[PDB]
Amino acid sequence: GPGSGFLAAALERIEKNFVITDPRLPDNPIIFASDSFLQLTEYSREEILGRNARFLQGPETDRATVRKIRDAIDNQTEVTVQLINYTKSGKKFWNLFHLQPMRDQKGDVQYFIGVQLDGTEHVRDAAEREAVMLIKKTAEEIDLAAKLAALKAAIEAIIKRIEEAEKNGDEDKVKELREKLDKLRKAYDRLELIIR
Ligand SMILES: Cc1cc2nc3c(=O)[nH]c(=O)nc-3n(C[C@H](O)[C@H](O)[C@H](O)COP(=O)(O)O)c2cc1C
Ligand SMILES: [Mg+2]
Repeated sequence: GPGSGFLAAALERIEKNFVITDPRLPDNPIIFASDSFLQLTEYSREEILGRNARFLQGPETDRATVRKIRDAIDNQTEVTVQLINYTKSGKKFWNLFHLQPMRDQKGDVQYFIGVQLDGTEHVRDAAEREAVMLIKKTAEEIDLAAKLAALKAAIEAIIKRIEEAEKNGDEDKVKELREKLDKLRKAYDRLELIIR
């Protein structure tokens, strides 16, 4: 899956509410969801994976706030908003939501990270600004962990290609691919140390 590197393994036990979406697939589906997200929303992983996150919206959701998310995704920018969402039971909650693109080493947007902080009320003022700093710091910790997981998945994918080329006696291909593997390994090791 698009989530096999996680991300799932790298991501889902982080005790934060988040999803990862893949904007390079139809309708930017959720490809990973944290265990905590499923408990918040009360949906199962199988109900959520492969669907767009908009299912959380309902009758009182501010459509102009939703458009600010829409525009940030289209523009590939971060955004922080607060909007009304509903659990599977129809329980209303306020979702203080932070989106940010996750880039690969070339700077291209590979995934979106979305971090939720649920509450009973629309927060403002110092309470809001603090909650925003929590979810931004959480998003940064997910971004680095997910980037490391994506380098590990790239290393596994190139080792498969190297073995295929070795089986086929494709030695110019082996040479090319082993140089790429050496750069991926260096990148992986560098980022591993930073977050160690
Ligand atoms: C990473 C990510 C997570 C999202 N999480 C939520 C969420 O928690 N609640 C929500 O109402 N929308 C969420 N969305 C927003 C919707 O998926 C969608 O982008 C929004 O409704 C605007 O597009 P639409 O007008 O086509 O629905 C998320 C989007 C992304 C990319
Ligand atoms: Mg979308």
